[PDB]
Amino acid sequence: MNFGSQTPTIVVLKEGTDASQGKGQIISNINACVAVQEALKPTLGPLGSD
Amino acid sequence: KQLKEKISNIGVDCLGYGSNDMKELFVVDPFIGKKQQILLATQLCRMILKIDNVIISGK
Repeated sequence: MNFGSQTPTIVVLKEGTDASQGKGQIISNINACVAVQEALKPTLGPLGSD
Repeated sequence: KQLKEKISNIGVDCLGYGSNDMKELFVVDPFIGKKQQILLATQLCRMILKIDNVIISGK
């Protein structure tokens, strides 16, 4: 009845598509913005740096 | 010497003459040329000192 020896299961998303649940991703997104924020932290002000 | 006397045309004699007074040595420079040495230097170094983050993308 079957076409061959075995039949591997289908991944729902495409192979290599990154996905994650829970509170870890939104913390990573916030930490990503804070990482960009730290570059512009000492730039703010008249005595800031280029 | 320059603190004592007010005459301000005495400098470093490089050719080895016996007198350092430049009235006799025939040397003259422009004011716009000597001014730009200080202006372009002091205005650049402000930019050099204001750099904190230095990112260099390797070719």
